[PDB]
Amino acid sequence: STGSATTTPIDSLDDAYITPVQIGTPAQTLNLDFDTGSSDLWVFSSETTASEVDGQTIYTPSKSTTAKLLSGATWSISYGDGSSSSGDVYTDTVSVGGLTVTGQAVESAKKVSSSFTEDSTIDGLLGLAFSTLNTVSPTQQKTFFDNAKASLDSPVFTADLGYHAPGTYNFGFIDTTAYTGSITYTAVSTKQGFWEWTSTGYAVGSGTFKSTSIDGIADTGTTLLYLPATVVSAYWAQVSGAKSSSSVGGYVFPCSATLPSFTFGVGSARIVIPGDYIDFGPISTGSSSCFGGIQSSAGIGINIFGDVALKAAFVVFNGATTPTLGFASK
Repeated sequence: STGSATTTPIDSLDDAYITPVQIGTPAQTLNLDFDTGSSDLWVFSSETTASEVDGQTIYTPSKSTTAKLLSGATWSISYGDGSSSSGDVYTDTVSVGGLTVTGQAVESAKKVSSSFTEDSTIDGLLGLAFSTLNTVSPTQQKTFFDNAKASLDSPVFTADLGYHAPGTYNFGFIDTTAYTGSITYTAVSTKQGFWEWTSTGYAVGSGTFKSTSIDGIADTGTTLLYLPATVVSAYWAQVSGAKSSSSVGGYVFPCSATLPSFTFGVGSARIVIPGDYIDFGPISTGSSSCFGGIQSSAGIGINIFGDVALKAAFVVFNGATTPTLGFASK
């Protein structure tokens, strides 16, 4: 089997991407944030505290003939940005782009933090990291991908995120029309539960490539590119007037700037992030200070190849017995 679903930016900055997902019988379609940095599929629901719901579409398990309470199971998750959610668990039929999993754990939110409430466009998350990170207790649950894997034509999924445009998540096949040149594959460590890999270095604009190992995660659920302070300083030093602002929470730059590109290495291959991808616009409405899309990972504890980086590539998440990651230009 295979699946193919379009993923769409939630706003004009590509702050996140939403993908329609069918849950239950008859189908209830919710727009979920596919997150290769976490491993819980959770939804706004009929159980979510009413004051914490503001415009989201909810899953109502009582209206699904295939929903079953997973008795005694609870979940609770905290994300890198400080947001969180928690609740109880149902199993139900879940379909993505024509690919169906029966018995998928659907984690129903009883509580969500303010950032989730405030984002009316995101109805929940669909985790695509390794199932060892799943938070369901006392019986840990599998991700949608882990459940689907044995049925897939090939044990892979691909992320093809757009810059200010829709893109695609495919399950079970590699669309050879969706990228240019060849795919370069690189080793993955699953030790921390992430799609963790080592970039071979970077360049700023038309500058020389610096060969240096950068361990990080491929994370579709993180907006920006978070890299070591040395790398990030080298980048922003090439932008007149750019500075790190503790009051704003990272690097800002004059909105009048033309940003240089940023290149990262994948083995001997190179992925180029155009300068425009690194512009996250005014820090507040009408400001002439703009927020940068490359930020320091210092104090996160891990480097994160988030959407800024991934959307410059066609990315293969290879879930074979020895997992790997592939990157191609597009």
